[PDB]
Amino acid sequence: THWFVTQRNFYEPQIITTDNTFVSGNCDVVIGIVNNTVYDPLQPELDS
Amino acid sequence: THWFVTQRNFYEPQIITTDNTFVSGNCDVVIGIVNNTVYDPLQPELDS
Ligand SMILES: *[C@@H]1O[C@H](CO)[C@@H](O[C@@H]2O[C@H](CO)[C@@H](O)[C@H](O)[C@H]2NC(C)=O)[C@H](O)[C@H]1NC(C)=O
Ligand SMILES: *[C@@H]1O[C@H](CO)[C@@H](O)[C@H](O)[C@H]1NC(C)=O
Repeated sequence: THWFVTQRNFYEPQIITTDNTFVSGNCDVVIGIVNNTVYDPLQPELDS
Repeated sequence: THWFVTQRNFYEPQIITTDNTFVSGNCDVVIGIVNNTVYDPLQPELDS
C-alpha cells in the first residue's frame, strides 16, 4: 500500500526522501520505473 | 570551460554542490588547488 526505502540486509523501511535518494536523467529511460511522491524535507521548513 | 564532479569509473558529470562536496581547512594548505563556484541549492530555495 505504500513505498519505502530500506537497507538491503535487514528490513527497516523509511520514507522515500531527497536525503535517502539521488537523481539522474528522466523516467522514460529506466525500464520498469514507477511513480512515487518523494518527500523533500526542506519544503515544510520553508513554508512554516 | 566548466568544472564538474564525476564518478571515478564512468564519466557522468555533475555541477559542483554542497551535496556532492565536503570541506576541510583553507585553500593555502592544499597543493595544486583551483578556484571555482560551488552551487548551494539553498539560496534559490530560500529566495523562492
Ligand atoms: C507516472 O505518472 C505520469 C503522470 O504524472 C504518467 O504519464 C501518463 O502517460 C500516459 C501514457 O503515455 C499518457 O496517456 C498520460 O496522458 C500521461 N499523463 C500525463 C499527466 O501526462 C506515467 O505513465 C506514469 N507511469 C507509471 C509507471 O505509472
Ligand atoms: C604541475 O606541474 C607544473 C610543472 O610542469 C607546475 O608548474 C604546476 O604548478 C604543478 N601544479 C600542481 C597542482 O602541482
